[PDB]
Amino acid sequence: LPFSGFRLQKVLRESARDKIIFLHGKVNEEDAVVILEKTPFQVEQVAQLLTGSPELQLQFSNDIYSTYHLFPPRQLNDVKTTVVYPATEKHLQKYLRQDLRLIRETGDDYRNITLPHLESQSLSIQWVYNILDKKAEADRIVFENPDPSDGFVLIPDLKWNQQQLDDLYLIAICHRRGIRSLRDLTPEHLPLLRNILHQGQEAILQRYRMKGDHLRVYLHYLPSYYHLHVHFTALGFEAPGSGVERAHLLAEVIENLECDPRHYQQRTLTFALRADDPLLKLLQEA
Amino acid sequence: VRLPFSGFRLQKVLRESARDKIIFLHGKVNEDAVVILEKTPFQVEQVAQLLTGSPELQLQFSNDIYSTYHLFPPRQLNDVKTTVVYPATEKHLQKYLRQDLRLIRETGDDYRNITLPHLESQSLSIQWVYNILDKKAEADRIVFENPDPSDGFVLIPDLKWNQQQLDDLYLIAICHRRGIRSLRDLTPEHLPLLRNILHQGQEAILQRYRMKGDHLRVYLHYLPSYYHLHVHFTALGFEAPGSGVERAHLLAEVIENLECDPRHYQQRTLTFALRADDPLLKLLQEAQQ
Ligand SMILES: Nc1nc(N)c2c(OCC3CCN(Cc4ccccc4F)CC3)cccc2n1
Repeated sequence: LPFSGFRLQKVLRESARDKIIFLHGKVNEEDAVVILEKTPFQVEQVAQLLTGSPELQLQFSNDIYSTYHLFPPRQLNDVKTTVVYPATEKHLQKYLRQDLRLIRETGDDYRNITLPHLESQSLSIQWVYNILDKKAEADRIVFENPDPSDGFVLIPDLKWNQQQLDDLYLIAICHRRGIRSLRDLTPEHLPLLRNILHQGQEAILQRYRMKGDHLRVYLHYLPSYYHLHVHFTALGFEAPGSGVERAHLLAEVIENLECDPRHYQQRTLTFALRADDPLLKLLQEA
Repeated sequence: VRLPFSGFRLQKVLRESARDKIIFLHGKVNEDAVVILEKTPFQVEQVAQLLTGSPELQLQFSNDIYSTYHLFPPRQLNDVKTTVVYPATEKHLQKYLRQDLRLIRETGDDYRNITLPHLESQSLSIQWVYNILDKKAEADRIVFENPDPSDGFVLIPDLKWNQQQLDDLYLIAICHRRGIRSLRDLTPEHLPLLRNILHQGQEAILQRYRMKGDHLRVYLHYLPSYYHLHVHFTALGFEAPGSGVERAHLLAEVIENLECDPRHYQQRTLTFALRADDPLLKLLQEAQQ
């Protein structure tokens, strides 16, 4: 660990459905957030285990049904662990359990209300520029188009432990700066968006043997961070923000802009916002 | 100590969720066993004390203030809930099976040339829908009705929603008008029907279950499970199957699509997933190569 002596302060969030926990702890006594998530199963190793001597412990039995506790060997026990240190107050609110509300943001709303709210915020995306500038994660890059205007870096997302294809998850981060979200897209960006889609899919084919009809390829709105990026996920993975209230398919985004240059300037977008988000109030009053 | 069979040989992964950390395995033994494995929730006290005391971490990568690891915790954190069905009837295998899907981008032309003729090659009875609409069956289940034959609908709960909690709220709106198979048939003629579903459907859920519209995901499926126009009202906190961008279409945006673009659902390419063994997939692929 990059610190010593974690002291619990608050379980920020806890999900039995996702088997994931978000903890705020004090260290070096400085705030840190530790995220722990049980990992996906490896089917061949589990099968191999079931045909041997697995450590089982019968909970109950009812004729054809029986429920056990299983304690696999060390290799099958991997827990996905993410540390954010030093953590800011942003991070402590961000990962907290809150209730979401749906909101329909018109094209006027965006430029008059949402954009000025975003522009009033001082956001950190140094991790994004570290990837682009080859300061971090240089040799994790699966593909890069180095053109400053229409180029991008395709790289595994932090969520993905990379140990199985079932939850395959890569992000494409564009080299061009100042494109914050889906709202900023015009026909100017068609060649970049097309590069991401078609070059992103070929790289994933060549690297992972995953065909394009196996990929759900989308952007988030609202995004979690404001530097345009596209998510490449296995269709069988119920991936983060893949619901219709957040995910916008790249193929569709390209075609929307081809039919109507002002699409993402003019059209109402629908998305979820946290109850304690000041943006939610500002949109509700306008 | 031991399982009730020998030689567990994997036949098929019936189901897997990477998000839920669950796998349903079909194995031959010795003769059909289903082993269902689910990783368990975290116990906070065990994590908290592990993290103060000599944890076995291994770095995946770091960047700035972020770092990810592989943690191999001690025994108490490693419990995997393991359910065995043995023997497994075909009914078991079929209820745990979801075939893997493939994406297809159907053009307006593909729908006319390929998908619609395939649909008309099949006979699928929707009589159960008409029996609800005509009040011969499930009249006691209807929560709201606009009885108008052109612009009206029926609001009925999902059959898996017991109405014991608002968390998994799920109702369905079925229109009185017949002949609207799917999204592909929608025109500005149906806008009064569609605004009634959205606005009256939301108002009736507010009044009955005390849930506001900004708590509701209101959407159509394409492809639909049955070809008589219907809409899903779910709680936002309920990420129910079918609400993925690749199947779901928000009713609000469908209304507005047709408001500024009359022939959208006849002209535009729609994206959906088909089961790998679905003969409609084959046709569409062959017609696109
Ligand atoms: N390749 C790669 N990919 C990433 N996504 C990286 C990274 O991401 C930071 C976080 C920022 C927040 N989220 C999503 C999120 C999850 C829970 C709660 C709120 C959220 F916004 C996305 C991941 C941070 C640092 C390095 C990263 N490297």
